[PDB]
Amino acid sequence: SLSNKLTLDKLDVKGKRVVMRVDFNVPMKNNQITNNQRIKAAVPSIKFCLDNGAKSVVLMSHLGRPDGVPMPDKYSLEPVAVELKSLLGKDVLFLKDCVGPEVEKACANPAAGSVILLENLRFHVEEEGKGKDASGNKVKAEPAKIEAFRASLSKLGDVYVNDAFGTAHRAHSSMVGVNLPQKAGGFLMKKELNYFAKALESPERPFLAILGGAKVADKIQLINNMLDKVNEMIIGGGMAFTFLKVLNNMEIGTSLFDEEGAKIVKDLMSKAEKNGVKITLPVDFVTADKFDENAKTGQATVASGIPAGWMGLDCGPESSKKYAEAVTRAKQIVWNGPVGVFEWEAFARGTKALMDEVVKATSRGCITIIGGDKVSHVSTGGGASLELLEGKVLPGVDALSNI
Ligand SMILES: Nc1ccn([C@H]2O[C@@H](COP(=O)(O)OP(=O)(O)O)[C@H](O)[C@@H]2O)c(=O)n1
Ligand SMILES: [Mg+2]
Repeated sequence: SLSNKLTLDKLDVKGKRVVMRVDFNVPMKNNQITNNQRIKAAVPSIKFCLDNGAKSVVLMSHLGRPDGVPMPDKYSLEPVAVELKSLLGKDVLFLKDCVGPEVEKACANPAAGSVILLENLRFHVEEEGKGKDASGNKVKAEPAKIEAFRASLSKLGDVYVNDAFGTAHRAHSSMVGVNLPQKAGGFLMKKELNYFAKALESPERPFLAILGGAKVADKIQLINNMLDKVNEMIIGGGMAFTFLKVLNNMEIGTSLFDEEGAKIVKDLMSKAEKNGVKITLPVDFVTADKFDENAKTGQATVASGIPAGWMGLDCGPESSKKYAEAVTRAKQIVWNGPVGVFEWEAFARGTKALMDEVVKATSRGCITIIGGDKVSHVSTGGGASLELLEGKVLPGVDALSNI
C-alpha cells in the first residue's frame, strides 16, 4: 500500500544530501559476509540518487543484536562497506559511529557524489529504545536521549529514504523517528510490497505455500492466515514432527517436539479441511545420532519410526517426491523456511531438491517467491515478510510522508 505515500521516483534529490535506512544485516562467519543479497537489493535506489545529482548518500543499518552495547569486534558493518564499494563502483566512506559531532561534520556537506556508511545503529540503546546491560537486565532508555539520537540522525541529510524492507516491522528510531520534511519509500520497499500484495490479493492459482522451520508455537498466526488464501500447503522442517506425533503417533526419537503448538495442531488441520487446502507433510527422513554436522546418519519412514537416541534433520526421497507434486500443480508459490538443516550438506538434500523444482516451475510460468533471477522474487524480508503475511502493519511503511 504505497498509493498515498511519497516514493523515490518522485523525490527530487538534485544537489541534496540523502539519508537512507537500508537493511544491511547480512549473515556472517568469522568476520566474512556469507550472503550479500541484502547489499545488492539496496543498489538501484543508491544508483538513482547518485545518478540524479545527489550531493551525498548516507547509509545506515543495524547488524545482529548487540543490545545497545558497542561491539565493533563482533558486529561491525565495516565488512559491508568493502562489499558495497565493489558492487557500486564507488568509494565508500565508512564511519565508526552513527551519531555525534564527528559524524555530523563528516556528513555536513560532503564532496559531490559521496557514499557514506555509518556504524551499527544498535551500538546505541536509543535505536531500539531498550537494551541489556553487562549483567543481562532490562535497561530503560531515556526519552531525552532518544530525541537526541534521532535529532542527530536528522542532520546527516536534507531528505530521508527508507529502502529497509527487511526491517520494516521494527518501530526503531532509525525506522520511524527521523525528522525531515520528505520521507520516501525506496525502490526495494516498493518492489517487495508490490510482489507480496499481488501474491496475496490477486494470487495466481493454484496457490501453494511452503512453510518450514524448527518450532510450531510461533507460526500459529502465519499458518492460520495463509490457510484462508492458499489452495495447497506444505508443512516441513523440524516443525513437522510435532504434526506427525499428533496426527499419526509416529515415534520421533529425539526429533524436535513443540509441546505447546501440539495442542492446536487439530485446529489448524480442521481449518485447512474446511477451507479445502491440501496439507502435504513429510513421510521419510534422514536421521542423525546427535545435533551435529558430523553426526552419523540413518534413515526412517513414518511406518518405521525413528529409532531411540536418534533425531530427524532432513526429509527423504519419497518426501521430496511428494513436495514436487504440489510444486507441479502450482501457478504461484510463497516459500518460507527450510525443510531441513540445509546449513549442513548431509541434511541439505531436501531443500536443494526442492529449490530445483521451484526453479523449474518458474520456467513454465509459475510465480515463485522465496524468503531472504532463477525465481520471480527473492525476498530480503524473512521476518518482515512473516509479519506482512500475519496481516500486521509495518511501522517502517506507516512513517513515510503522505501525499
Ligand atoms: N530438526 C530441525 C532443526 C532445525 N531445522 C531448521 O529450522 C530453521 C530455523 O528454525 P525457525 O523456525 O526458528 O526459524 P525459520 O526456519 O522460520 O527461519 C533452521 O534453519 C534449521 O535448518 C529443521 O528444519 N529441523
Ligand atoms: Mg520463529
